[PDB]
Amino acid sequence: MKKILVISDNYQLVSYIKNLYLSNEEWSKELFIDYSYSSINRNPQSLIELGMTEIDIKNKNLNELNDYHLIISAHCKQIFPAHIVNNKLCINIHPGLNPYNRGWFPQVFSILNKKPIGATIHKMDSEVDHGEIYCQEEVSILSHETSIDIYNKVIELEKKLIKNNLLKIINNELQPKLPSQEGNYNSIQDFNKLCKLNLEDNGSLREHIDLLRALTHGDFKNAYFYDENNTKVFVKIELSL
Amino acid sequence: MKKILVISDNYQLVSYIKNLYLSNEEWSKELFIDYSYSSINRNPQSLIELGMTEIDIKNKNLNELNDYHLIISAHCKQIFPAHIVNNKLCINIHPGLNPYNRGWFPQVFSILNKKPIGATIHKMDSEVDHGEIYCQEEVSILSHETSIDIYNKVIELEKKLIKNNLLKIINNELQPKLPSQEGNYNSIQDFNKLCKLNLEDNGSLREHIDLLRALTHGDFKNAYFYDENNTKVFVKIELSL
Ligand SMILES: Cc1cn([C@H]2C[C@H](O)[C@@H](COP(=O)(O)OP(=O)(O)O[C@H]3O[C@H](C)[C@@H](N)[C@H](O)[C@H]3O)O2)c(=O)[nH]c1=O
Ligand SMILES: Cc1cn([C@H]2C[C@H](O)[C@@H](COP(=O)(O)OP(=O)(O)O[C@H]3O[C@H](C)[C@@H](N)[C@H](O)[C@H]3O)O2)c(=O)[nH]c1=O
Ligand SMILES: Nc1nc2c(c(=O)[nH]1)N[C@H](CNc1ccc(C(=O)N[C@@H](CCC(=O)O)C(=O)O)cc1)CN2
Ligand SMILES: Nc1nc2c(c(=O)[nH]1)N[C@H](CNc1ccc(C(=O)N[C@@H](CCC(=O)O)C(=O)O)cc1)CN2
Ligand SMILES: [Cl-]
Repeated sequence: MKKILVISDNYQLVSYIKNLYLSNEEWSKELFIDYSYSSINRNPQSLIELGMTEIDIKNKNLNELNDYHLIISAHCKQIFPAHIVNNKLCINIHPGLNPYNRGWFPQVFSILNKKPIGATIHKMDSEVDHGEIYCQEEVSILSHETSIDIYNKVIELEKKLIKNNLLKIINNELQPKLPSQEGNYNSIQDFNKLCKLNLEDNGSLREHIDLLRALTHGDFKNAYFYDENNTKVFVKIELSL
Repeated sequence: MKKILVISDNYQLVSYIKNLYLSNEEWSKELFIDYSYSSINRNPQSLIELGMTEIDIKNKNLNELNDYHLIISAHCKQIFPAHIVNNKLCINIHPGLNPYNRGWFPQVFSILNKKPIGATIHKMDSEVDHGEIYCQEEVSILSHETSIDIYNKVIELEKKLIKNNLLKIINNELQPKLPSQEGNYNSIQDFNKLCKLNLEDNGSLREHIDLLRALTHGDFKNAYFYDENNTKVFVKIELSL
């Protein structure tokens, strides 16, 4: 048997992994799996409801990780320090098509800059969303779709990748390969610049609809303007066939 | 006593007028009120439920209307023929500030063109939304508001104008005044042109957000574009404090 550590702050992916273990005898006869959410998760209830434990991977002593054959990050909210990724096999499930729009909310950037979007399972190195790729697949962006629409496709794709590839990766059956290039990276500040709308901006209606749809994601409060009295107004769009 | 005919295709206004009658001794003691919806109303069920009768005022024979002291239009879907307005006292309750943005959906156009918006009770002549004005009041348009937001304010003000003035008009206690200018009439085709978005249109973000809020009104399917594959996509905006 092997011990496996999954660090996730996404209910859907951890639930999915849990369900694969309970329904697949190869998993349950071979693997022990601990699951933890990150200490910086501000709302972890739904994860605590599944019996997960908190972990702070930035302060976790290397020593306490010796048993683990490997570590999986499924939408972990923390950057793994260099010392962790360089001394333990760490594998990340990322909601973007590396190396395009690495970093924050890839589908928001892809709606705007037209680079590929998708899902990627990859080895972690000390950089973000950077290490060698085990599998990935693209998804499309249609004219009517917002962030949340594409994000939902990506999650479904991540589930597919996990189902078809995760056990092979754990069993050293799958061999990864360098990304074709360095790619591009988008930060939280970049997302924040986009959210601060400029009512004076000159552009096509197309460009403005695309900005609003990239920034439309459920109840998240993203895009805003200030009006002539300095009242803050958030803005989202709805597109329907 | 006086016989009054009310032609309305608007559940709220007709219901309000019926409520004032039921609640105000000055009304029940002085008035008999007949109520009809237009023969062209495609979904009159809610009005039929009030026991209202169908009328086609474009075909109605004038001799059949002799008993009426006056006729009130309250969001009537038909243009009254010259013969009717020139031989019966006809009064319209209009959800715009005449003479600005007369005709269709005044508040849509005011969001776009910044002309005043409001409600008006006026005498009907053979032109639309054009006769002498008994009373009217402006409402304002706030940065976060859509068509439906402003429309709701108009309807409320329509109630206040009725409550305060409609009996005075009926009893010849309030004399109307010419509109300040000829003004501008928007047609249905004008509305439909605005709905056909041009994705290549160049404008400020302001401009584009204003066009989309002018066209956002609950579940009506108004603004659309065609994508690359000629799929029709409807667009609404949400603005929120
Ligand atoms: C927080 C936030 C999120 N979103 C949208 C865009 C995101 O793609 C989507 C999901 O975000 P989420 O953070 O709630 O859920 P996850 O996609 O599970 O994100 C998690 O793993 C990611 C790979 C890390 N970068 C995140 O920090 C971490 O929270 O929601 C917004 O549109 N605005 C926001 O403020
Ligand atoms: C039909 C339609 C309406 N709307 C919005 C804008 C309108 O101000 C609002 C309500 O219009 P309505 O037709 O449902 O309801 P009312 O405001 O009662 O309008 C009625 O009296 C008016 C004086 C006439 N011009 C209309 O034909 C007649 O239906 O809803 C749209 O945004 N799109 C639409 O296609
Ligand atoms: N090692 C390493 N750690 C990783 C990944 C990796 O492939 N390599 N992949 C996943 C990436 N998830 C993220 C990426 C960035 C942040 C993040 O929170 N960035 C902060 C600050 C971090 C910093 O720069 O120090 C910011 O943008 O301000 C959080 C989770 C999880 N951790
Ligand atoms: N007499 C006359 N009739 C009226 C009003 C008026 O103050 N004067 N006031 C109300 C106006 N209601 C309308 C206005 C326009 C239409 C309409 O159907 N317009 C068409 C036709 C336009 C036209 O022929 O002028 C269009 O936009 O293309 C229907 C109900 C009720 N009827
Ligand atoms: Cl004039």
